[PDB]
Amino acid sequence: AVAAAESERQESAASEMSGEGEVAELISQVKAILARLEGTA
Amino acid sequence: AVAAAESERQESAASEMSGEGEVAELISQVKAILARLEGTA
Amino acid sequence: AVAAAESERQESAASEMSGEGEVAELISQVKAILARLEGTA
Amino acid sequence: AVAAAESERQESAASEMSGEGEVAELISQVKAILARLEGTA
Amino acid sequence: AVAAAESERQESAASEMSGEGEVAELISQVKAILARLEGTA
Amino acid sequence: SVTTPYGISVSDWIEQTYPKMRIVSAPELSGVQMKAQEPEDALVLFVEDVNAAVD
Amino acid sequence: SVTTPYGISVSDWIEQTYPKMRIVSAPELSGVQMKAQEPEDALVLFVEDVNAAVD
Repeated sequence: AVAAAESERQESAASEMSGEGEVAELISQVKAILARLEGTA
Repeated sequence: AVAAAESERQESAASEMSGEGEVAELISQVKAILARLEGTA
Repeated sequence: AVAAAESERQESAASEMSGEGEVAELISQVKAILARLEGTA
Repeated sequence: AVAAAESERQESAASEMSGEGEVAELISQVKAILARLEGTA
Repeated sequence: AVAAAESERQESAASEMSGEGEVAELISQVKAILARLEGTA
Repeated sequence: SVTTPYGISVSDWIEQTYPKMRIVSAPELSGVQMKAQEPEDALVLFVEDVNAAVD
Repeated sequence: SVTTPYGISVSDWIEQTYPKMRIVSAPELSGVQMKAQEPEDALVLFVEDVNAAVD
């Protein structure tokens, strides 16, 4: 869709949970962005 | 394609295993994506 | 640059938050840089 | 192939270190791949 | 390169700080490399 | 989530002992058998996959 | 996995003490010797590689 509003929603969600869950979801979103970077090239 | 499928699969496994294990497996998959990025260029 | 100053502030702050807060803020900023990398290309 | 051999040996070595050590070694390898990507371009 | 030597020194120093400090410094260096990648492009 | 009275959970023990052990809970795994009238609840620990190189 | 009565495992102690300590378990290291009838188990702590610069 827009791929940015969902990213900020996931950012808000991750910051709202505890530390281990936050770091896990942030690295998962980083992996998703890296996979999309791979898909573009 | 098949690569993306395998990625998504190992990701869902790396979401049901403690916090340290989850963070380690996610960082390992991230590094696999970066190795693929190096291989493309 | 404005972005440079922003990143520097974020670092100074994350360095003086506690460990999990730092390791979360740094990955959030890394994800922001990755989003910018996706946007530029 | 040399870098791939180093990366796979380092992954096997870091697999059975404890969680903090595994995360540290994986992030160090990720940074090595980023530095190589920077050097290529 | 000068930057390469600086990053090597950073890694060496981070290897002697405890695990949280280790991961914080390594992620900060990863962020610096990503920022330089953004600067090049 | 049951803890020792000093604040360490079973999940924390699994985290610090078997960090990469997958943990799942299934509705169908509850009340597997009968002792006389009490629905017996089950635990199954198993290897997911075994690499083919060894065998 | 043995834990003090408060919830800290020997693995947690290694993680908080020697974080990058490689730990492996081998079937051949079990029952290395026999005292009289009890198969003596073994622990081996060794450096894997030593850098070539110093020597």
